[PDB]
Amino acid sequence: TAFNNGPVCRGDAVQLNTTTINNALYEWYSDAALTNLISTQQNPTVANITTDSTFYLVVTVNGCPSSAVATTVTLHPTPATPNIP
Amino acid sequence: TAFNNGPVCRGDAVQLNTTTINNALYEWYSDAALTNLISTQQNPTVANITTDSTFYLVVTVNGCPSSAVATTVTLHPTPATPNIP
Repeated sequence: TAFNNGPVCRGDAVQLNTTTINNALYEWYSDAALTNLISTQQNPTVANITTDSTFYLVVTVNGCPSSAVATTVTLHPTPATPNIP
Repeated sequence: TAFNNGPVCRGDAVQLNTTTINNALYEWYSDAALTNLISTQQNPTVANITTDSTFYLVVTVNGCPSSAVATTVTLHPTPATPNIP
């Protein structure tokens, strides 16, 4: 399974998280097609999330890769322009 | 078994806790039906507890899941409006 941090500010970074499995290989992808690898860390951080986006996790254990797990990173609604004289 | 932190302020977060079991899988759910998974960490933190709420823990060891354990997070009674001239 995979989890994100809560909704993120437009210029901030999101730490992605998953379950620790002994001697597992983790692969995080930027796309459903699983062609663009971002990271192999268990808990990678993805910078500059300026839009809602998804990440896909594949975990390989014993030489047997899992299906991909999608997570969605939400962006926090932009605050209103302040009131000045 | 599962434990919470003490009563929490309305906008704060609560760390939930359980017993360490070697190579156990932990699953925390937001509901009794066990359909909405929140986290797989041993000691996850749940943000924005604005109301009394419960969490359910299921632990799987040796491929054998436990029954769910409920915990209740209490919210600290809101302080009174200050006295001003």
